[PDB]
Amino acid sequence: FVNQHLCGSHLVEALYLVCGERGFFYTPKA
Amino acid sequence: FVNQHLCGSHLVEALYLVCGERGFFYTPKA
Amino acid sequence: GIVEQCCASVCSLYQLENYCN
Amino acid sequence: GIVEQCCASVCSLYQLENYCN
Repeated sequence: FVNQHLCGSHLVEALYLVCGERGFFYTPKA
Repeated sequence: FVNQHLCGSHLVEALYLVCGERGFFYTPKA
Repeated sequence: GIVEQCCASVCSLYQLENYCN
Repeated sequence: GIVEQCCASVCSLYQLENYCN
């Protein structure tokens, strides 16, 4: 599900699913 | 929409909506 | 932490914005 | 950045995991 264009809340959801317990950081200007 | 129990993907979505361009960091073990 | 403050307990805009960049 | 690598272009698992903690 990861090898596509992932924009906006879709990208954030993918990070959530992939990173799991670790959590993640979302920075759209860097 | 922010003054409730926000768990899992719901919490991540709220951070996305509230933080906007700034982005955010999601750390569920700290 | 964000889960204890916003999932296990009721969230707030103050709490959420502490995690914006 | 994550938007240029995964929204403007096709994402990858390698790219995504670079943003896990």
